[PDB]
Amino acid sequence: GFLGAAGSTMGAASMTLTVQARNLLSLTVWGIKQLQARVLAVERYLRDQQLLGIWGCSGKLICCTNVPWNSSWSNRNLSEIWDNMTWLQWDKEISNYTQIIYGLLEESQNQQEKNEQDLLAL
Amino acid sequence: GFLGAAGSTMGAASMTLTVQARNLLSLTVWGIKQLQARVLAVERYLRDQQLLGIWGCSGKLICCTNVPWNSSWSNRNLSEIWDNMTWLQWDKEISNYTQIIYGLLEESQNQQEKNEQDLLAL
Amino acid sequence: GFLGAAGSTMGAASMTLTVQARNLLSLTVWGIKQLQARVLAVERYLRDQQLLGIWGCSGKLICCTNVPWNSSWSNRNLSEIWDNMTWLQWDKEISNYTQIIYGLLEESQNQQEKNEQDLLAL
Amino acid sequence: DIVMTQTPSSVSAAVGGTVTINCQASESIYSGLAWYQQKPGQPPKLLIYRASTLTSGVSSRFKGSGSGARFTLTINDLECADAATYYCQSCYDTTIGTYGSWAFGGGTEVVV
Amino acid sequence: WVTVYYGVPVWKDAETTLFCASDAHNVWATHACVPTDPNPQEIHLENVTEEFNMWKNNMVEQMHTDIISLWDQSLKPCVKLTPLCVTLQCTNVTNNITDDMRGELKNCSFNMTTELRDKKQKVYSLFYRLDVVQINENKEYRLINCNTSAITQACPKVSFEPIPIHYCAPAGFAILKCKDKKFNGTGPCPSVSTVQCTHGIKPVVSTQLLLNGSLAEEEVMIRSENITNNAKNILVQFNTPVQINCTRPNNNTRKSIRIGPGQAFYATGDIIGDIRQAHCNVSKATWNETLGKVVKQLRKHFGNNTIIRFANSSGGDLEVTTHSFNCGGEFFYCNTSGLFNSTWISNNDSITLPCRIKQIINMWQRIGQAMYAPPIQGVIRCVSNITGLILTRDGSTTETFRPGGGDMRDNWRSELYKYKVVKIEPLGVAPTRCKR
Amino acid sequence: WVTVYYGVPVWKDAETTLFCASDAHNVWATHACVPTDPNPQEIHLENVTEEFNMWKNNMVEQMHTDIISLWDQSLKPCVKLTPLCVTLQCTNVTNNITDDMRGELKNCSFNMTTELRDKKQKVYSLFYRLDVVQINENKEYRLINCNTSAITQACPKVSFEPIPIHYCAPAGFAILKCKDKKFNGTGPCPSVSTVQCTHGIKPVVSTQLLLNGSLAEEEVMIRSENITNNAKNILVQFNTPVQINCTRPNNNTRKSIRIGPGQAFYATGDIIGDIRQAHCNVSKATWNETLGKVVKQLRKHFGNNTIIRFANSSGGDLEVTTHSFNCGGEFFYCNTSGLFNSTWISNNDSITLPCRIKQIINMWQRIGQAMYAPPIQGVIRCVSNITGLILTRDGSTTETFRPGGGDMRDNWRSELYKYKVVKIEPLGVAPTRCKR
Ligand SMILES: *[C@@H]1O[C@H](CO)[C@@H](O[C@@H]2O[C@H](CO)[C@@H](O[C@@H]3O[C@H](CO)[C@@H](O)[C@H](O[C@H]4O[C@H](CO)[C@@H](O)[C@H](O)[C@@H]4O)[C@@H]3O)[C@H](O)[C@H]2NC(C)=O)[C@H](O)[C@H]1NC(C)=O
Ligand SMILES: *[C@@H]1O[C@H](CO)[C@@H](O[C@@H]2O[C@H](CO)[C@@H](O[C@@H]3O[C@H](CO)[C@@H](O)[C@H](O[C@H]4O[C@H](CO)[C@@H](O)[C@H](O)[C@@H]4O)[C@@H]3O)[C@H](O)[C@H]2NC(C)=O)[C@H](O)[C@H]1NC(C)=O
Ligand SMILES: *[C@@H]1O[C@H](CO)[C@@H](O[C@@H]2O[C@H](CO)[C@@H](O)[C@H](O)[C@H]2NC(C)=O)[C@H](O)[C@H]1NC(C)=O
Ligand SMILES: *[C@@H]1O[C@H](CO)[C@@H](O[C@@H]2O[C@H](CO)[C@@H](O)[C@H](O)[C@H]2NC(C)=O)[C@H](O)[C@H]1NC(C)=O
Ligand SMILES: *[C@@H]1O[C@H](CO)[C@@H](O[C@@H]2O[C@H](CO)[C@@H](O)[C@H](O)[C@H]2NC(C)=O)[C@H](O)[C@H]1NC(C)=O
Ligand SMILES: *[C@@H]1O[C@H](CO)[C@@H](O[C@@H]2O[C@H](CO)[C@@H](O)[C@H](O)[C@H]2NC(C)=O)[C@H](O)[C@H]1NC(C)=O
Ligand SMILES: *[C@@H]1O[C@H](CO)[C@@H](O[C@@H]2O[C@H](CO)[C@@H](O)[C@H](O)[C@H]2NC(C)=O)[C@H](O)[C@H]1NC(C)=O
Ligand SMILES: *[C@@H]1O[C@H](CO)[C@@H](O[C@@H]2O[C@H](CO)[C@@H](O)[C@H](O)[C@H]2NC(C)=O)[C@H](O)[C@H]1NC(C)=O
Ligand SMILES: *[C@@H]1O[C@H](CO)[C@@H](O[C@@H]2O[C@H](CO)[C@@H](O)[C@H](O)[C@H]2NC(C)=O)[C@H](O)[C@H]1NC(C)=O
Ligand SMILES: *[C@@H]1O[C@H](CO)[C@@H](O)[C@H](O)[C@H]1NC(C)=O
Ligand SMILES: *[C@@H]1O[C@H](CO)[C@@H](O)[C@H](O)[C@H]1NC(C)=O
Ligand SMILES: *[C@@H]1O[C@H](CO)[C@@H](O)[C@H](O)[C@H]1NC(C)=O
Ligand SMILES: *[C@@H]1O[C@H](CO)[C@@H](O)[C@H](O)[C@H]1NC(C)=O
Ligand SMILES: *[C@@H]1O[C@H](CO)[C@@H](O)[C@H](O)[C@H]1NC(C)=O
Ligand SMILES: *[C@@H]1O[C@H](CO)[C@@H](O)[C@H](O)[C@H]1NC(C)=O
Ligand SMILES: *[C@@H]1O[C@H](CO)[C@@H](O)[C@H](O)[C@H]1NC(C)=O
Ligand SMILES: *[C@@H]1O[C@H](CO)[C@@H](O)[C@H](O)[C@H]1NC(C)=O
Ligand SMILES: *[C@@H]1O[C@H](CO)[C@@H](O)[C@H](O)[C@H]1NC(C)=O
Ligand SMILES: *[C@@H]1O[C@H](CO)[C@@H](O)[C@H](O)[C@H]1NC(C)=O
Ligand SMILES: *[C@@H]1O[C@H](CO)[C@@H](O)[C@H](O)[C@H]1NC(C)=O
Ligand SMILES: *[C@@H]1O[C@H](CO)[C@@H](O)[C@H](O)[C@H]1NC(C)=O
Ligand SMILES: *[C@@H]1O[C@H](CO)[C@@H](O)[C@H](O)[C@H]1NC(C)=O
Ligand SMILES: *[C@@H]1O[C@H](CO)[C@@H](O)[C@H](O)[C@H]1NC(C)=O
Ligand SMILES: *[C@@H]1O[C@H](CO)[C@@H](O)[C@H](O)[C@H]1NC(C)=O
Ligand SMILES: *[C@@H]1O[C@H](CO)[C@@H](O)[C@H](O)[C@H]1NC(C)=O
Ligand SMILES: *[C@@H]1O[C@H](CO)[C@@H](O)[C@H](O)[C@H]1NC(C)=O
Ligand SMILES: *[C@@H]1O[C@H](CO)[C@@H](O)[C@H](O)[C@H]1NC(C)=O
Ligand SMILES: *[C@@H]1O[C@H](CO)[C@@H](O)[C@H](O)[C@H]1NC(C)=O
Ligand SMILES: *[C@@H]1O[C@H](CO)[C@@H](O)[C@H](O)[C@H]1NC(C)=O
Ligand SMILES: *[C@@H]1O[C@H](CO)[C@@H](O)[C@H](O)[C@H]1NC(C)=O
Ligand SMILES: *[C@@H]1O[C@H](CO)[C@@H](O)[C@H](O)[C@H]1NC(C)=O
Ligand SMILES: *[C@@H]1O[C@H](CO)[C@@H](O)[C@H](O)[C@H]1NC(C)=O
Ligand SMILES: *[C@@H]1O[C@H](CO)[C@@H](O)[C@H](O)[C@H]1NC(C)=O
Repeated sequence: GFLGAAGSTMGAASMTLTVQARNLLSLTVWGIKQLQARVLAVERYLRDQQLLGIWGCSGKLICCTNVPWNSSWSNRNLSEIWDNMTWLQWDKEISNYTQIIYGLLEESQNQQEKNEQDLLAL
Repeated sequence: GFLGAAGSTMGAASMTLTVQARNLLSLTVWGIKQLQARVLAVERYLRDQQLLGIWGCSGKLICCTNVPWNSSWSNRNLSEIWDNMTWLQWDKEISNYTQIIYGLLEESQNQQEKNEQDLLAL
Repeated sequence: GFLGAAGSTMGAASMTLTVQARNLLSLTVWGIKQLQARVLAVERYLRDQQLLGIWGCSGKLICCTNVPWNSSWSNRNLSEIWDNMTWLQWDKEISNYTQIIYGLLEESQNQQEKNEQDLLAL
Repeated sequence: DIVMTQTPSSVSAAVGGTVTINCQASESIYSGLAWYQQKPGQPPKLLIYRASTLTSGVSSRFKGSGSGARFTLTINDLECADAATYYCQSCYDTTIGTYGSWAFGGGTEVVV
Repeated sequence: WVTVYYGVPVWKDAETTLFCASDAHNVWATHACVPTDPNPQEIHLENVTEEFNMWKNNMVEQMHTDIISLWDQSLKPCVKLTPLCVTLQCTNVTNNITDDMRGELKNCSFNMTTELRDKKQKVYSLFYRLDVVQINENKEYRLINCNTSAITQACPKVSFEPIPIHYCAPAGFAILKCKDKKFNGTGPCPSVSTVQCTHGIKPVVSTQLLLNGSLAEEEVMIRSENITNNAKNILVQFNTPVQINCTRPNNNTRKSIRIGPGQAFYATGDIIGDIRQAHCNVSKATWNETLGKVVKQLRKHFGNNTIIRFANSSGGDLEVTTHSFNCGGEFFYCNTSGLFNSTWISNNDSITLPCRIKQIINMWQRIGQAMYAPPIQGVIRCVSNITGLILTRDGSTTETFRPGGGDMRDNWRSELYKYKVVKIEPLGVAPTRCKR
Repeated sequence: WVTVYYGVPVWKDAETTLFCASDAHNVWATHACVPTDPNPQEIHLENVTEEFNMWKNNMVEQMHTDIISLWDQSLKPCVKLTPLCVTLQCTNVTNNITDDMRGELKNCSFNMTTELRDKKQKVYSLFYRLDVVQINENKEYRLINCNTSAITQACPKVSFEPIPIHYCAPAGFAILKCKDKKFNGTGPCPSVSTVQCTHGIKPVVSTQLLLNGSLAEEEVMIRSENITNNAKNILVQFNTPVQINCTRPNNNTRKSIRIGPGQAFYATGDIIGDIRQAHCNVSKATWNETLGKVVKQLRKHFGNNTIIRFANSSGGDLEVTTHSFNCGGEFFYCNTSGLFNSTWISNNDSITLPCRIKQIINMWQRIGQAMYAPPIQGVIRCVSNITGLILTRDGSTTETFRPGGGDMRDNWRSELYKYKVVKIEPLGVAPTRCKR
């Protein structure tokens, strides 16, 4: 079920991640409307994929990064977050740090790629 | 030649795979028709790329998976399939197992990514 | 700044590569025009991504290849190219070898993937 | 389609003091729980509704609480008040959206 | 520490463009819809609650806009009747006509254009009183819209049957639905499930009564934006249908008049048999029980000993004071006072509603685009299910309610109240113990 | 050795489709534009020079096309006036009319159609001399366009106010802008910055003088494709505005005539008070100083002791010999000879320009689509900033310049001269010391 994991805890829900991923691409009245909708759906898909590319998480549903958790974002324990909370609740808890985390992920990836080139040039 | 390998055997044809890949993206009568065609061509491209992403074969023309061949799908020998048969013939031979194989590939990739996270968390 | 690195040398400019990457996706008069523009912007994005895929550089801003520099393309020193020249100047210096390099990159990647399969089959 | 699990199936006490009965829903029922007391020979009597409200046919001796999918019943002092089988009932079926679909767990025999 | 997860099952309220689907010459071009799923899925969301608000639901707005635009596109190729704005010389129809129907039909004659520019023809036809006005205060008359709008004849081959459509979300979106059988339109909804497409909804147009919608499964439901505010409507949904039988008991003929090359006008010809008044029958016992149920529920908002009275509509145009509907292709305007005539105190037969008929219709309460409904030969009979009412408060121990009309939007929000559109936001992050 | 880099900051000249944005019933449908950025960014490019050419700038062509298409779409729903192509019986207006205005207005009467096809009505209205021609060489007249084009009445609710729009590049493109305060339209531009959107540009239409554009920041600028070629225009941009005050000092009435169902024509009714000539005032001292500045700069291309003379326009249609503009909704054609009457030798008051008014307008110099401008009641007064001139060379020690008209394109290339569109090409390669 497409949103079937909505009531699951975070540590339970993140095992069925492909279910949602597979459903993101799926001149008269009801004519021009479909053409416009199709184009916008494509743009949304690509923006999310570009971010995974930039952060170094392309091709993965789950990726580890090398960016530290800064605590002030959320000072909850891992056993509390993963076992006693759902993704809807979590999304609300840290919604205002979204842009902070994304900026940190982008810079980290740029530093990593530059360092890999220095090693391949050695 | 775009379909030049059509008469080649499978083990001969799968060396020129980029030839076809490079040709997949390439309000009046003959006006609105082109806009509609362009959008649909993009959607087709993306659906195939999403599947390679899901199965863990993104960025590759040839990828090995860890899913076993179940024999009943086709009980032919490797020396028969790769040397004495073309891709058109093969596609007909196993056309009805397409959905089985894809489901197996998807589950395998989800298990692999979860296990990699457990190791990176160690 | 989106083109802020335009006046920087090549070795200075290629540290802010995500700045430009993030800005590539971003029936009446001013109606149909936007729909047509959006579709074409998507096609341009995808053609560049497909080439990085084909050459084995998907997911990277900087990638090393295994294709040699043939000298005749440009016989300048690395200390001259990276420190005393901008990307606009460089693009002019080797503009006519673009198609040569791309053809070489494509063949190299096909050979590499075939060899990896032979090893995984061992 | 709501399944209620009730435990322990058998609870006992010395005369004087408290015992508890627990009940776990297979899905949150948003506190739509009722508790009943059935003595041998009669239909069940309603003691508590909407998780913690008493029917006034019962004294403060019977108390309870809970939320979501998990609830408990506490009998504060057992004076051989009963030898009743207590039952956990769901009064709301979230899979339908109604109060017309009930479910009962097995009961608990209280001995004292 | 930071782990990025893609495919996270979360969403946000959103407004997007929905498309229609249809389970397969119609005025709403339902053939232009995407074929439906013969077996659509629905997913129950365990432990998920959501907040709904039917008064701010933009799905209503899209349905409203699609209906009007489709309606207008369907008339684009139809013949214009501007050559009819002539002085009509006209008298009454008096042949075997029932009293109280007398004066409703008139026999008018005029000089109409024809196939050749050099010729004129004398023709005559019958008109209903409501479609003409007297100018020479036989007497001279004109069609009622000749000083305000263009008149377009509806194409005779186009059907007005309210064939249902389904709304479907685009990729990246989902439609959430309430299952709570007592949901009153706003606030938390304890049982939610997802669909890709809505149930089929019939684009039925009516005023005071809702003629062919959904019934409440259990209890009679009363929904309003406020209840307290006398400026707001109350939508009452019945939990049982009330059967209504309508008829136009006049056997009519139809004739065409050529008005120019490739063009013809359809005129009422003459009447076969006696002339009788159009009417609708509502079962009396059912109506009485149905109101009793409505009153018991209305009292919950007004007081245990509050008296509830029903009264008929206020004065004004037929379009807002009568019960109107399109059935069999005719446009009826029925007098509903026989249904709203009672006082409810704390602690076989039928009701006959006389009706009027019009051929010149301002369909969406707009000015400048008039449609002419060509006559239909033979006799028309219709049977439908009344499913609900639109009531207003006439505003200290007695409350009075009157039926009334309303926006077209109120006839659609009554079906779409259970649906919400959300967008899916698959990226999110969380702390974990791993590092690259 | 070969390293592939993505996100390389390079670009190439390119031609694409631009879209409009607007900072928010208008004839240009500016509400259809994308809302603008309240705080747009501009990036300075250090050490970057670029080559510009305002005479080959395709942004001008898109602006030209959008304006014409929007203009035409705005008239699509408006009433046609084809029933007015009748013989008008007509005489002069002689009531309290100022000499030299006498003969400009005529009192015409005719048999007009009405709401009913069977009736005709006698109506009369006032027309300007320039909109009619005599046929019976009272005298019979006809409207000037009845033998060549259809006449459409502009909708009275639609505004012609030149509300500015911004052009914005699509993703993958950028707009480069010159900052050089002395840039003359072509060649290297030492200081370049990037924007996503242009400054707001007002779609002002005029001929000999440019009435509401941008001023030069420092020096008066003279720009031309050639200067030397007498077939080319010279665009002169002022560094200070010249104030011009225009008026139509006649208090007019307006009346509507019903011409058919849903349709009415707006006619000039009568004149309240005396009849006077329309005119524009230009401050005299400012004009004199402004020309002196222009002459000092023109001499740089013609010689240190070359004499510069200004003369008025050549003969031809008002549309090309006069200064025309749309202000307050009226179309003025003003006589500019009082502004171009001097010889410049090496080493409070006002100028009054009389004006004519027309109601039938061939707006884009096209033939077949005529617009009728309905009259405006009351009195009209306009104030504007003259920002520049369009001059041509009348082509041995004296040069003579004359004002003239030109393509509509020349009124837009004067604002867009600083902008260039380029496309971004993010892939490139270079030798490095690394190998996979
Ligand atoms: C509420 O729902 C009911 C039930 O669905 C609905 O009643 C139906 O109305 C339609 C139209 O009035 C009826 O269909 C007609 O039945 C007669 C029977 O002989 C046929 O002859 C008709 O066919 C002719 O007219 C068509 C018009 O487009 C032509 O296309 C065709 O070629 C023929 O000329 C037509 O089939 C239908 O029978 C009833 N249903 C029942 C059970 O009586 C009712 O109208 C709905 N109420 C409202 C207000 O919409
Ligand atoms: C050069 O720029 C100047 C300054 O922006 C510009 O002058 C402005 O012209 C407009 C239109 O002529 C004036 O606006 C009018 O002001 C009067 C004052 O009482 C109002 O009554 C008018 O409103 C009526 O007309 C409207 C027409 O669409 C109707 O929509 C409205 O409902 C009313 O009927 C209207 O506001 C404006 O005041 C002047 N500005 C100044 C400072 O005087 C000038 O026209 C530009 N030049 C050119 C050639 O474009
Ligand atoms: C809704 O919530 C209930 C509990 O609040 C979840 O029930 C759990 O189901 C798993 C299934 O194996 C059990 O192992 C757990 O022990 C149950 N919880 C408890 C407290 O016993 C239920 O799964 C939730 N629904 C979803 C979709 O996650
Ligand atoms: C079409 O079929 C023929 C044989 O049936 C293929 O011929 C082979 O060509 C290769 C080229 O080096 C030879 O080495 C083989 O020995 C040939 N086959 C035989 C049986 O000798 C031919 O290549 C096929 N065409 C394509 C496109 O594959
Ligand atoms: C434009 O060019 C100047 C020099 O030609 C660049 O100046 C350099 O700035 C860096 C900043 O730390 C200094 O370390 C260098 O020493 C400067 N150059 C010299 C010769 O001293 C300037 O940065 C360039 N602009 C851009 C965008 O790169
Ligand atoms: C078009 O004609 C109708 C009929 O004469 C006008 O409607 C009448 O308007 C008067 C105004 O006081 C009312 O008293 C009448 O009751 C109206 N008649 C009807 C049948 O409603 C209508 O106003 C005219 N339209 C225009 C634009 O003048
Ligand atoms: C709707 O029908 C009712 C009755 O069938 C009409 O009511 C009559 O109206 C006249 C108006 O003065 C009264 O004198 C009668 O006493 C009323 N009769 C009853 C039984 O109340 C009503 O007028 C009709 N409405 C319309 C618009 O025709
Ligand atoms: C439409 O009528 C006008 C008015 O008679 C014609 O314009 C005249 O053409 C003659 C030709 O030599 C000129 O001398 C007149 O000066 C013109 N009059 C005006 C007012 O300019 C016009 O040519 C006719 N159009 C067509 C297509 O015949
Ligand atoms: C524009 O105005 C000027 C003067 O205000 C008009 O010039 C007059 O033209 C007649 C034509 O033969 C001459 O005899 C006069 O001597 C001119 N006067 C001056 C002061 O030069 C000019 O004709 C007007 N233009 C138009 C088209 O009416
Ligand atoms: C026609 O109707 C009018 C309505 O008042 C009536 O006065 C007149 O007598 C009627 N004529 C006939 C012939 O019935
Ligand atoms: C209308 O008048 C004509 C005149 O002869 C008559 O034949 C026709 O039957 C009349 N129609 C009605 C319905 O009275
Ligand atoms: C048709 O025109 C003639 C012309 O005199 C007129 O007498 C006659 O009454 C008109 N007929 C009708 C029915 O209007
Ligand atoms: C609908 O039910 C909710 C439940 O709390 C209530 O708050 C709301 O006021 C009700 N709606 C109306 C119009 O009373
Ligand atoms: C309408 O609802 C609002 C909701 O807050 C309420 O404040 C207002 O008083 C209501 N109207 C009336 C007349 O009570
Ligand atoms: C309504 O009831 C009356 C009662 O006599 C009956 O004659 C009439 O035919 C009925 N109308 C319908 C539509 O059945
Ligand atoms: C409508 O017609 C059906 C036909 O069987 C009849 O049974 C029913 O009672 C009628 N309804 C009314 C309100 O007369
Ligand atoms: C319903 O029937 C009862 C029977 O006595 C009657 O008293 C009551 O007034 C009726 N109600 C209506 C609305 O007709
Ligand atoms: C409602 O009934 C009263 C009864 O006298 C009547 O006067 C009034 O006109 C009726 N309303 C309508 C719209 O018929
Ligand atoms: C309303 O009820 C009264 C009660 O006597 C009755 O006389 C009147 O006719 C009824 N009105 C209608 C419209 O039936
Ligand atoms: C109307 O009259 C005609 C005359 O022959 C008849 O054939 C037709 O069936 C009648 N229609 C009805 C509904 O009775
Ligand atoms: C009226 O409701 C009944 C309920 O079962 C249904 O069977 C019947 O088809 C409905 N009629 C209409 C016209 O929807
Ligand atoms: C109308 O204008 C013409 C133009 O020459 C003139 O000859 C004629 O006398 C004028 N008539 C009147 C009444 O002024
Ligand atoms: C036009 O002629 C009519 C005829 O009576 C007159 O009333 C009107 O004032 C005249 N208009 C002008 C502006 O002379
Ligand atoms: C209107 O037509 C009549 C027909 O004789 C003619 O005499 C009259 O002059 C015309 N009126 C006008 C103003 O053209
Ligand atoms: C504009 O300035 C450049 C600077 O070299 C010059 O070459 C060019 O000719 C000038 N333009 C004109 C029209 O003279
Ligand atoms: C126009 O400019 C070109 C530029 O090369 C020049 O050759 C030509 O001579 C110029 N025209 C004149 C008349 O000088
Ligand atoms: C132009 O100047 C004259 C000088 O007397 C003055 O009368 C007139 O009103 C002025 N016009 C304007 C538009 O101010
Ligand atoms: C235009 O009007 C303003 C009003 O204050 C006046 O100051 C200015 O001098 C006028 N301009 C001209 C050219 O008369
Ligand atoms: C400007 O004013 C001076 C004052 O003497 C005068 O000589 C000169 O000719 C004037 N120039 C113009 C263009 O009026
Ligand atoms: C320019 O001025 C001269 C002065 O005699 C005049 O003859 C000529 O017609 C004027 N040009 C225009 C277009 O008025
Ligand atoms: C041009 O200057 C001469 C100088 O005497 C003057 O007589 C003439 O009237 C002026 N022309 C205009 C249009 O003012
Ligand atoms: C035009 O005259 C009318 C007559 O009352 C007056 O009200 C109006 O203000 C006048 N307009 C002007 C601009 O003076
Ligand atoms: C004319 O230029 C001045 C310069 O500051 C400006 O303030 C004024 O608004 C401008 N007028 C118009 C109509 O643009």
